[PDB]
Amino acid sequence: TQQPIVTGTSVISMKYDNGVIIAADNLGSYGSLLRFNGVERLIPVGDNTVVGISGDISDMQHIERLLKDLVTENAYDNPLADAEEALEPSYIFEYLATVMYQRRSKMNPLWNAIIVAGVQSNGDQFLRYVNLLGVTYSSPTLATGFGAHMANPLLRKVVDRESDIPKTTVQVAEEAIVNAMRVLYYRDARSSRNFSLAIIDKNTGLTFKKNLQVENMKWDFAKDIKGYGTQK
Amino acid sequence: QFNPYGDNGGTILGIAGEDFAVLAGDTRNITDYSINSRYEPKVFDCGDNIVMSANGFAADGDALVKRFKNSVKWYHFDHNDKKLSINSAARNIQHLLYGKRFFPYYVHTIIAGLDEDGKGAVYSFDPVGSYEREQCRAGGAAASLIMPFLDNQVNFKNQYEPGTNGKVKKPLKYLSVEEVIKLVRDSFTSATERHIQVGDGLEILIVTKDGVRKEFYELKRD
Amino acid sequence: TTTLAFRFQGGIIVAVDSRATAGNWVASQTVKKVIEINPFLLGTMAGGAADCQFWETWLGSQCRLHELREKERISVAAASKILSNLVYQYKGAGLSMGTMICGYTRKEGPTIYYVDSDGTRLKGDIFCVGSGQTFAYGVLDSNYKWDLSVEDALYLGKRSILAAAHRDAYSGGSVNLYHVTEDGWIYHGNHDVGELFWKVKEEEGSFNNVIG
Amino acid sequence: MDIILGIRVQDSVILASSKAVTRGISVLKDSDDKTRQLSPHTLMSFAGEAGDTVQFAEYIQANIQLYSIREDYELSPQAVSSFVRQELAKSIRSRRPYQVNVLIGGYDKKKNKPELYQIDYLGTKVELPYGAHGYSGFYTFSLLDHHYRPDMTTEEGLDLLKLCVQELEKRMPMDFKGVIVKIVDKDGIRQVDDF
Amino acid sequence: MDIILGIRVQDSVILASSKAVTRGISVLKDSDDKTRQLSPHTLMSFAGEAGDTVQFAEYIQANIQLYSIREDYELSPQAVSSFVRQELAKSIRSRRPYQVNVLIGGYDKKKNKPELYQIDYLGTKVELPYGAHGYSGFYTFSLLDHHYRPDMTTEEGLDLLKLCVQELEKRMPMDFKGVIVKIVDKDGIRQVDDF
Amino acid sequence: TSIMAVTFKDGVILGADSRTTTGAYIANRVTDKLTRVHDKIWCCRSGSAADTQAIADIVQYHLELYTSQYGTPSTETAASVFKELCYENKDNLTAGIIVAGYDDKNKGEVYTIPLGGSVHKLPYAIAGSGSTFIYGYCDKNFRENMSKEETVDFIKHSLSQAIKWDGSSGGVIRMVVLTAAGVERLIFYPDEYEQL
Amino acid sequence: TSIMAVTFKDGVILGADSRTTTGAYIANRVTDKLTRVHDKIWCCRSGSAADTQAIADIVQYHLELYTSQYGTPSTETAASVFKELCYENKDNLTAGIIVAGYDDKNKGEVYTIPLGGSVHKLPYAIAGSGSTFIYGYCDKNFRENMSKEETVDFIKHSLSQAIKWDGSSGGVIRMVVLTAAGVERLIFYPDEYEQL
Amino acid sequence: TTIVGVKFNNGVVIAADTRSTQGPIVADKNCAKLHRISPKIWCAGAGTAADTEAVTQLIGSNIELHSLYTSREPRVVSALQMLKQHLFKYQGHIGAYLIVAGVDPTGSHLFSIHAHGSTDVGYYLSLGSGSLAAMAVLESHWKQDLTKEEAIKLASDAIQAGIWNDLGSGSNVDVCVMEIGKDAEYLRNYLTPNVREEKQKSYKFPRGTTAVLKESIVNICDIQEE
Amino acid sequence: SDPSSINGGIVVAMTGKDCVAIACDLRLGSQSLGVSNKFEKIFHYGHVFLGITGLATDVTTLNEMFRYKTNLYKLKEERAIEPETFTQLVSSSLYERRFGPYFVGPVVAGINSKSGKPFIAGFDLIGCIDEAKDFIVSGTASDQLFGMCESLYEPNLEPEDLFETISQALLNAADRDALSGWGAVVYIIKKDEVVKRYLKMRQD
Ligand SMILES: *[C@@H]1CC(=O)NCC[C@H](O)C[C@H](NC(=O)[C@@H](NC(=O)CCCCc2ccccc2)[C@@H](C)O)C(=O)N[C@H]1C
Ligand SMILES: *[C@@H]1CC(=O)NCC[C@H](O)C[C@H](NC(=O)[C@@H](NC(=O)CCCCc2ccccc2)[C@@H](C)O)C(=O)N[C@H]1C
Ligand SMILES: [Mg+2]
Ligand SMILES: [Mg+2]
Ligand SMILES: [Mg+2]
Ligand SMILES: [Mg+2]
Repeated sequence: TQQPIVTGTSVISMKYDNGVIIAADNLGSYGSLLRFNGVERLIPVGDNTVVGISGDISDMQHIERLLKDLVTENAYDNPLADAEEALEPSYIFEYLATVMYQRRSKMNPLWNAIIVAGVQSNGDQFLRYVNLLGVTYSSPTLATGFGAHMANPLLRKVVDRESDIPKTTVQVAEEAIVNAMRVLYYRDARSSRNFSLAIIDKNTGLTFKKNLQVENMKWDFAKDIKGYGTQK
Repeated sequence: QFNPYGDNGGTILGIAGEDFAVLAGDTRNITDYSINSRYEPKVFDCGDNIVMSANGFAADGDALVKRFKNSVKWYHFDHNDKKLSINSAARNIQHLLYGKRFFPYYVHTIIAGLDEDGKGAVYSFDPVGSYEREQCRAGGAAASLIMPFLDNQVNFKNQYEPGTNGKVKKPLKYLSVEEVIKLVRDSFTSATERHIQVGDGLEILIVTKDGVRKEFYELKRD
Repeated sequence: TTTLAFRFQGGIIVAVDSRATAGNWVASQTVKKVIEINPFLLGTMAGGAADCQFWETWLGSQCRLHELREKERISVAAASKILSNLVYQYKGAGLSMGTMICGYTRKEGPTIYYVDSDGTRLKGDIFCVGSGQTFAYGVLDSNYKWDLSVEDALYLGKRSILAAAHRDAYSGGSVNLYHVTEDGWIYHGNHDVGELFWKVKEEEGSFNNVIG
Repeated sequence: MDIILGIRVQDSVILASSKAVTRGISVLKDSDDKTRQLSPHTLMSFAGEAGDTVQFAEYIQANIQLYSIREDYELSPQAVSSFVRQELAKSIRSRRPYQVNVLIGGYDKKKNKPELYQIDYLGTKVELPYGAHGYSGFYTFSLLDHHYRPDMTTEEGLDLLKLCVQELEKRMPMDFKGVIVKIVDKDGIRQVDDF
Repeated sequence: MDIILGIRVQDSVILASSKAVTRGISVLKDSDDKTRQLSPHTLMSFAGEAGDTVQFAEYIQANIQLYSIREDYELSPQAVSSFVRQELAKSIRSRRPYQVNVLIGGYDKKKNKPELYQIDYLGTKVELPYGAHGYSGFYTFSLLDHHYRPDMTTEEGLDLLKLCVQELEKRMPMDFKGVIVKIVDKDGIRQVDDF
Repeated sequence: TSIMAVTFKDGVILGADSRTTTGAYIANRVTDKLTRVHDKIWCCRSGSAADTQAIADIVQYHLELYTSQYGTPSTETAASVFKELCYENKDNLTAGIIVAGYDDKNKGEVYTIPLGGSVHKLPYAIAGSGSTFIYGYCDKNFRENMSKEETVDFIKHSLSQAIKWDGSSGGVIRMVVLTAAGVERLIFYPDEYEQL
Repeated sequence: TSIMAVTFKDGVILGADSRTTTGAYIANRVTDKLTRVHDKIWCCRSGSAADTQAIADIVQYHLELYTSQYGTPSTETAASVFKELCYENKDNLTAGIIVAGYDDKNKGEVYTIPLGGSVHKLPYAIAGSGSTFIYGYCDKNFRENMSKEETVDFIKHSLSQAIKWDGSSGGVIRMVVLTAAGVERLIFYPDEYEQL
Repeated sequence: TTIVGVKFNNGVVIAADTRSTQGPIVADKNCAKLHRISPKIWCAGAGTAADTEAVTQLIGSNIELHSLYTSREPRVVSALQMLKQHLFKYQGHIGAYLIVAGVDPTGSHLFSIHAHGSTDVGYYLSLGSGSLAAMAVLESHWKQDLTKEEAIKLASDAIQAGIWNDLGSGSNVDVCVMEIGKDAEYLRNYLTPNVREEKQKSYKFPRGTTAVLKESIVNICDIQEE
Repeated sequence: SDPSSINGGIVVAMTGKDCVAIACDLRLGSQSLGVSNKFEKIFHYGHVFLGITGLATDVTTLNEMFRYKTNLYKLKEERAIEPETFTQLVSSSLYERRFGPYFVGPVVAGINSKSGKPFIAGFDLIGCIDEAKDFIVSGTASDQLFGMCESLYEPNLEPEDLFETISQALLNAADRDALSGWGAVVYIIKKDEVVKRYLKMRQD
């Protein structure tokens, strides 16, 4: 049993026709102090998987090292390490899900919520969630923390059920994700303007975008607002 | 303080027919007032014509189902591919559950299948492994909404024959698979209306001598 | 939960209700509160249902191993003590059990041991355990004799559960009867309390407080 | 206080009430009468927290006696029980509630019927053929459920009451030092001096 | 368990022990013997937490019986009490202590003297002319202080014990369902079947 | 919350962020924390929004009634009325208020009233959760008798840092300028102050 | 406590106050919070003095044994050893450590290890109770590739403010300079830094 | 509960879902959460449902009397001030979270008010368990100079977000439009996207199925003549 | 400890074609101990019916209070109170005890004498009105009653059919609750006749 100290906020994600998109801001908060402004919380594993992590950053960095070691280990005595016997998103997830549930069962959890986004060998989209309790679930859109409350409602308007996935292009999906990140910046006190976004496509592979910013912000209407009731 | 348990909502329902059994469950997974998934399968085919669902805390539910599936695999290895009978599966699950007596699997477990005479069977477990063969059992969030309805419409409780006025009970005539599925669907439609954690979809697994079949039905998404 | 067992001329009567609850919610009305340890030994269920089921099933395995090794039926004293020694090892951990180990052997005759999860092991003639125990005791104590017939003893046990099922909110559903003889126990049916109440009211003239 | 029983038969109400007063470690008294006569044909037994019991009973007694003088008329048992219930129902939301449970046994001279009312400290009133407070009912109700008839004589009521007291003496852990029994009928209130 | 008394007279030790076993609400048994024979001339009565009492008593019994067989010799009451005290003194700093108080009454065949030892669950041993555990001493010691003499006969000891039991039955709130009395002397252990 | 008031040559300027949070949720991102109790006596509110609004409304009432009887009140008088409410109800209030005003006789004045209900007259004052991060900056950069443009820059830079580090602060930087010339409202948006 | 480490053109400089408090009593007014784990790898300690000393002693042992087998360790290696102890014993430790070191290949490097046991490589780092008051000041005034004299002034001014506002900080400002030239110790007394 | 307020060109619109709950159970599937303070001042309530009704009716009563006393149509700022001073008095124990909107001679207004007595001004607001879902929609689609038709669309879309994604909210969308120089139009069940499907079976019982002990006529009439 | 589930009991109300039905169990208990099998929870003031579940002392107190208030209403108004007006009176009366409430779950049922329209309503303990078209439930087996009513109910049932539906809803809900049962009563209410039926049910 611990308490999280340095923390990362929402990770948001969704499926589209040919793959998956995942995004997360670059902040490490220390309570209400916005302490660390350059933290990468999307961690790619090979060229087919991205693991997005929220919650405790020290536990994130531990998970980051486990994944790094998983790649090394998979390559040992494996002539097909870069081909048929490469790490799949489903392998990486199940491993993490095993670790998360084991750790909660010893009453010493990794204080995180994790989304594994990727594309399988056969071109299938993979998107699944796991948290400090070892609870797992999949959905056409997934989000952690504040994203669950604010991003999912917006992302579900694009992909409401399974049958909406083939109808959703990568341009529409990315647009929805970027708008969701702006909404979170307006409304989450522990978020930042700077974020990272990753696309895993079955055709074009892994595109990792760093140093993105929330833009096209509406603030002008603030000038007209005066007092809290009767003031002029 | 760290709380190792959670509540993922959901509701499940097992009904044993004369030569079949059904195990149904809604596909909604939740925490607090949020929806995690509108389609997260909760009832599983475990092999040997057995279906299982462990409803409550989804992490413990997944762990238990996983361990039972594994127990079926090792039963085949150790005993010359012998078919695991539903009564034997039930006893095995008791030992899985009671093995964690002082840190329970926070789940209400139901399995369904056919007994060794080919008749429909449902077994129901508490979180610590007390179990019992039953004709009818709802589990989870909306179990209190569904069970009274099943007492009335499956076992004909408080129903008597017209003209006799309480003297002769309504006779316990057997229900077909089509008739059971109607009661399952109406149970979940009703539960969806009055319980916030029930909705999205209903997945039914039907077990007969011919094997395991699936049926899916939409539920209200509010 | 209401369970009773009493020694008499013809052996032992065991009678239990069938209700199980989780707070106010009635979880089941079909619970089997008599555990058939083997063909000669019976155990009753009170407190946590899982603990009684699991450990009295386990007890049956220990009794079977005893008679394989010793080529002789286990004594009720020895069987009850296997269970009481076991639960005593777990004392403090939070097991919840109130049970009566009932049997009929050559050397002992009909014997009942109350075994309990804080370690208690008591031999006796009449025991009643559960939320409805006091109601069942009232009927038992005023009507019990050693020279009851098997028929009258069976009824007394049935009537004592009915008394508790009526008044105690957490007892009811149905009554399960057993008669333990030296050659083994004999099951004497499941009796729905709903139907039994009205039957008893009319035939006995009791429950004049209730309108029927 | 501990055990208070009540049984309404054909033509009378019988109240039985324990004699023991225990202050923690010792039994200070073994002859305590846990009852007050409210009017010539209405008796109230009581049990609950020390001090409050008697204070409440005497306060009720004074008020009913005041009514009797003012109107030159005895209130019906029903009317008295309703008055008592209201006082307890008022009490439960007070700064310091009366922690007192009562049985009111009365003979209504207008209707020529015995009446037994059971009222707990919350102001929960019920008219019954037989009643109790505390753990007394747990032991005795199964016997009363079996043996009770509405057409019982006073002597049959007393015999059924003996069986109840015997079961209490067998299975209750506390020694309540026996019971004082009182009968309420058309002729008024009298105490059974041998029980 | 509840009341356990002990009195050492001229030529014997008398142990009296209540017969009631109460599990919360009901009295489950009214004939319980709260004693074990450790050797032919040594008796141990006990009272404390449910389960622990009997488990401890039988464990001690087994060990003393083992010693008797190994050496073909009966340990003195003093030796047995010292063994018992050490077991309790070991127990008090365990993970889960035995919550058991005992009286050990024995007749030493070497010295031709009766001996009574009182040992509580902490391993506090005292040799006494008369002793008790729990609340029993509060009621009885004033009587024993007054009437006791070291040269009493066994019959006088039993009469003094009756007076102690009567005072307990008068002033104790709990009904302990009387006592089983046992005498330990040069001829061994015997039970007084009428008391 | 990040709030400050700064005296300068021509009078006084009040400054504030616009973020109101319920835990980590931003309940209002365009809050006006600069509130008017008289024509040229304003205040900055921090702590319980309910409490500081209730107080500010009562003060405005007292100064309106003061004005009807005795003419324009001093800034010191306004601060004293605030103090009286904060001090006498300290057990039931969570309010940290900065009072700033312009007289012609006294010119620009700033009074801070922290949690206890004490009053402190200062050349400038900072308060709210975000103020902790700018004690160093404000102490090094404040000068007396600054110009209007310098004071606006001092406040803008200060609150910019407070917003940058404090999660409870954010949104727009509002300001209110109090001089002989009158009452001027200013607003500065994220795209302006973040790049500073 | 007020501690900081700042990379600059020629390497890195660590800075600290000297106050150790037990509540409001100053148990030691001349504490040395800059501690050596290797020739040119030092650290700044904050949190439990017992814990940070115990950790620093173990690290020094590990790097001594590393040096005997594999030659001079990197600053990253030192930070990793610190992290391993802080992370794996997070339940029993209250330690906030800044690790600073000079390689010839990597030049000046700074790693901060806050309470959780996470590692963050930064151009400069501030920590301890007094750091809260200088986030604003340090962010506005830090530049990369400063000279030695500029970096000493940056640290001196920063910790001066931290000391001014934080009661838990005070005494002398100690500094340790890490360059190719070697290891230089500096000290600055109250009469010097208070008038800044 | 999901309640929203949206300002537009010539007025303000208010909206709410229709689900009231007791824990995880749904008490009322078609609850009315839009309260009339006065003819052209309406408000939406979240939190304790009794409190939102009680506090609106009390203020609405006092607003009516004030309007008669002053011979003037009531103002939103009056309702606002009276609500906040009342709620503040009870220190949050009256658990009413309201969005107060309306038109009066001064113009159109939109305010929120929390149980402790704090108030906020805005062009778009949301409240209740579904407020985050609603606010996500409002932040994505709100702009200055909305028309009436756009504001009703935006408001009801924000409620829908709450209906579908928040378990506390559900059933139907209620709307009330308050435009300047017009009667306020209360659109009860503006949307109905949650009609229950036909059941598989009729459960109408055969007459005489239930066992009966006694029957009697109940005398509801008064004491009769003659 | 929880005041609303010490005594136990349930009430359910339903609408039909030109009729309403209100029903209740007869149990009063002290937690596990059954005390009375004749504790009726439905009362009437003229043609308006009020069922009350919860703490039994408050059930009794509120009945006496509404009898008081409806009697004075009638003397002043010179007419019987209507279900819609009475509903507001219950709500008002409960909310005036907002911070020390009556631990009850009232249910109003009746037909408006002028319009002939069937009416039902429910309340929480502090007076929040739930005015459903179909049905209202209250008590310790309210979950069970919701489940029964939600599946069994259909609109526009004739009086004698509505009797069966509400009776089966109550009976089967009560049998799945430890603290409800011990008898039951069903009122069938039409514009100018009211029939009251006691039901035979299991007595455990
Ligand atoms: C007799 C009645 C009786 O004695 N009741 C006393 C309380 C008993 O415990 C009730 C028992 N009921 C059950 O055993 C019941 N199962 C459970 O209560 C499982 C509870 C799991 C709780 C839990 C704690 C922490 C984490 C996860 C779960 C039946 C349904 O299994 C009972 O009915 N006893 C009867 C025989
Ligand atoms: C909007 C949803 C919402 O905001 N939900 C959050 C929780 C709300 O409290 C639910 C609320 N439900 C009710 O109001 C429910 N009744 C109560 O909550 C009664 C509470 C009584 C508390 C109390 C008072 C005095 C003494 C002791 C306790 C109604 C529906 O029966 C709700 O639905 N909110 C909706 C409007
Ligand atoms: Mg739902
Ligand atoms: Mg019962
Ligand atoms: Mg910010
Ligand atoms: Mg029942």
